[PDB]
Formats: sequence, structure tokens, C-alpha cells
Amino acid sequence: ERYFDRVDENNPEYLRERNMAPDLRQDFNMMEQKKRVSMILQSPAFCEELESMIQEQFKKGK
Amino acid sequence: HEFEALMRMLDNLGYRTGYPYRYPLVQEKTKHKSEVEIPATVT
Amino acid sequence: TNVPNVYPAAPQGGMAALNMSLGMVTPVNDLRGSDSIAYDKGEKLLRCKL
Amino acid sequence: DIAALVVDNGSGMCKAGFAGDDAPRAVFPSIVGRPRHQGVMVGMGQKDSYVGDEAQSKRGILTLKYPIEHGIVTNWDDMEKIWHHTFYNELRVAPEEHPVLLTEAPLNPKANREKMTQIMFETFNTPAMYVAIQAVLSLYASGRTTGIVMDSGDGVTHTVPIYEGYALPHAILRLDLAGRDLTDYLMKILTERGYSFTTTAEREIVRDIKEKLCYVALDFEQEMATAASSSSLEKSYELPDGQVITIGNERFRCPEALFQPSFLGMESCGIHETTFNSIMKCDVDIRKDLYANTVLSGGTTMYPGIADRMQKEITALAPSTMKIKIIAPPERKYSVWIGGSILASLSTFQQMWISKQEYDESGPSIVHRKC
Ligand SMILES: Nc1ncnc2c1ncn2[C@@H]1O[C@H](COP(=O)(O)OP(=O)(O)O)[C@@H](O)[C@H]1O
Repeated sequence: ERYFDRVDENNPEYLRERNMAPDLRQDFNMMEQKKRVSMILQSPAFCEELESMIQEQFKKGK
Repeated sequence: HEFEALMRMLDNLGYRTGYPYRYPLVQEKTKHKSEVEIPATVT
Repeated sequence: TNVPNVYPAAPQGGMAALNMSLGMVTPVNDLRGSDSIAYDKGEKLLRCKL
Repeated sequence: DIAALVVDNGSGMCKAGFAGDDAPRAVFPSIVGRPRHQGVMVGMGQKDSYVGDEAQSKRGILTLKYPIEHGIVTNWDDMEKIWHHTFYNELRVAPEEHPVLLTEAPLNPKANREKMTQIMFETFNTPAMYVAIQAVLSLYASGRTTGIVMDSGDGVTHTVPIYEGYALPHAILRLDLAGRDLTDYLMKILTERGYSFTTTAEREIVRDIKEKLCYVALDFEQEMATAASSSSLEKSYELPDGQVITIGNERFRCPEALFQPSFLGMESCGIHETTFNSIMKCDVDIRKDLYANTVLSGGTTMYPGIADRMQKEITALAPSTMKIKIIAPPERKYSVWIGGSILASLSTFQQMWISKQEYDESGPSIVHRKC
């Protein structure tokens, strides 16, 4: 009995599994396979450049 | 090796010299090996 | 149609004027632009200083 | 651990997620549906209006309308409904506890930003909210700070060049040629095959057809010759009622309106010509980098073969000595949100947030002071 093992209405964040489009099913898996947001933050050389660029663009204007 | 650099100095400003360089020189933009950069789709 | 300008030279100071003309033609810091990401700030600073 | 929220809005798609996450938590169309048929069944579930993913399920009994067209909102109440559904039903988080990050088109009227800020502070009691440019965030998601970016959504197409983190306001080019107009053109050219679609649900069906069975031709005349002289370029779509249609010749005809707007009769030029003109408006010294870094963004640029045709058309107008390359990330649909997820995560960005208390003495114009 898999059907007794779990219930669709017990967990809403398991209920999200049923109502997915197939291309939406790939987009999440591929995008957390890539981990781009983790890559940008973990890599320093681009990171402090972005840091200081935002800070000193605030410094003179906007 | 000392003459080539002097003569390239002379060519840079506009002295239209006809001296043939034995060693050709190219300036190119530097290459990246950060993991952020994505390769281009085509050549 | 016009070559980059050359500053007139002293009889004993020709190559100083040569260097200053070349430096006004070619900037010593050309990494600014798309190559800023290629090198980190600490190494780019040393390259500029040297 | 209070984390910021990133909410990306575009005409036809709303995404939302916590800052610092790889994936947005909620993705759903920006649709509002109201019942059209006489509802007679006492005691079962009826509602005044359906919104979001639930509204798309019941397309048969609903009239579906979009609150945003061409990047400009038409009815603000529907926008409030979508924002409330995003904050409460999708993420189940209080809007007044976490800061929220918002995006918009670069060129837009004055009143949009002010009304958006007023609604976001007054209705939801947001302690801090910031407005950012979509295309700039897409370039940050690509991870290069320089280059010219092309973001083409379902509302409007725009190319902006960004040099050293600054987007030049004079060189920004905007063209009102989007995917919804392509859907309308595809419906008009499917009329002549014998299949007729008129209602809004049929427009969504046509949009799904366009997403599944469209591609960009490398040579337009040669592909017309091949499609006329052979039946190889024919695919069959299977309708939700069981009927089967043959898309046939039209597959490369609908996206080609992106390059030649003379099919739609628009006065403006093509998208590649728009990108080329935007590059021409910039300074000469940076043009090399503008030809060296070009990324594609938006769901409209997911047509197969868009990169090769774009590169060829840019190379045709470019000087012979220039080098042309086109960057197309596979996740170009959700790049903008990813950029937002970068921008809220920085340690220098906490001072960039708009203060709730400062808005009290400033007012709705405060964003024009700070952004
Ligand atoms: N897989 C796909 N292939 C081709 N076109 C697509 C695909 N997915 C979406 N589109 C087109 O892109 C549009 C959605 O663009 P979107 O990225 O949502 O714009 P925005 O987010 O700026 O509103 C849709 O109208 C659709 O026509």
C-alpha cells in the first residue's frame, strides 16, 4: 500500500508535486542543478567588485 | 632583440617604416577562467 | 588622416618627450572595461602600480 | 533569520522566492478570471474571481484578462489581488515581516513607480522595499558587469547596454514587439488553415502551441521553398478535446515577425537592427566590449535557432573587423529573478533598502530620490 503510506492532503508542499507542468518540472531541477546563486556568492573575485561598485555608486549619486 | 623594440617604438607614433619584424606581435584581450563565465553558443 | 601628435623635443631631451607622447597615446591602465572581472582588485592594483 | 523576498512581475508571469535561494518558490501566470456562465449549483464552491494557477485550470467557465499589457498596468485592483495571492497563498509568509524586492521596465511613466511604492508600503506594511531594473539584474545573473543585454518578455522588448555597472539612459532602446502579439499573429495565420480560435482560453491554447512547435529559420526564402516543395516540415498537435491539427508551414512564420515587423505592419525596425542601433548610440571606445558581450533574456528568446540567426544578422550589419558572439544561458527565462537573488544577498545592500520611517517624511516620490 503506497496509497495508505502518504496522503495528498496531509502536506501542501507535497501537494505541489501533483500540480506541476512538465517544463516547470525541468526548470526547477536544472536551475538547482546549476546553483548559479551559490556560484556568484561563493566566488570572491567577482564578489567584492560587485560590493564596492554598488557602494561607491551610491556614494556620489542616486 | 634590442632593435625590434626600438623600431616598433618608431612605428607606433606614425613613422611609416618598412622594416620587417622577424617576430610578429599581437595585442589580444586577456582570457578568463572564472567559473562564472559561460561559453558562447557558436564560434 | 592624422597621426597622433608628437611633442617637440629638446636637443638633449628628445626621448623624454618621446616617452610622454607615447604615454599620452597609450594609457598605462587599459584593463578597465571588460577585463576588470578577469583580475581581482588586489592583483590589478599591483599590475597598475608596477 | 529574516530574509528578503524577490518578486518578479511581467505581463503573463509572476515569480517569487526567498533571497539567497537557487530557485524561486512560486511561479504562476498573471491572469484574472471571472465566471461567464450561469452558476446554478447550491452549496458547492463558487468564488467571485479566480486568480493565478487555479484560474488557468477552469478556462472553460472563465473570462481571462491580464492586468498588465506592454509593461504598463491597466487595473491596479487586479494587481493588488495578484500581490495578495503571492504573499499569502503561495509563500504563506507575512508581508510586513520581510523586505520585498521589486523589478520593472527601464522606460516607464512617472506615476507607475509612485503608485507601486504607495501600495507596497500602505497595504502590506512592508518595512523596506526597493525597485530595480530587470535587464540589469539579468546581466548580473550572467555574472559580467559589462555588455549589452536584450530582454524580450511577453509585454515589451528592450535592449540596454551596461558599461562598468552603469546603464546609459540615452542608449536604451525599447520596441513594443512581444510574445502576446506573436500569439495574436499566430492565431491570425492559423485562421487560413481552417482552424478558428476566438476566445481567451483558445488564445492560451494557441500560446501553448507556439511554445511547443515553433522555431526560427536561418534563411527565410529557402525555408519557404523547402516547406512548399515537401511535407517534411509538418508536425501534429493534439488538442485538449481530442482533435488533431497539423501546424505545417506556419512554424517558422510566427517568430519571423520578430525580425521583420512588416508582417504585422509595425513601422519600427527589427530586433537585431534595434540592438545594432543601441550599440551605435554608445561611445566608440566601449563598442568592442558591446560586440564582445551580448546575452539573451526573456521567454521569447527560447525559440530554437534564435542565437544563430541573431549572430548572423548582427554580423551582417557589423564591421568586418569586429568579432560577434552571442551568449545564451539555458536558464534565460528566470535570469532576472536570479539577479535579484544576487542583489539582495550582499552585505552592502542592507543600507540600500528604503526605510519605512524615511517614507513618512519623504512620501511616494522617495524612490526617485533613492533609485
Ligand atoms: N519554452 C518556450 N519556448 C518558446 N517561447 C516561450 C517558451 N516559454 C515561454 N515562451 C514565450 O515567452 C512568453 C513569456 O515571457 P516571460 O519570460 O514570462 O516574460 P516576462 O517574465 O518579462 O513577463 C510567453 O508569452 C511565451 O510566448
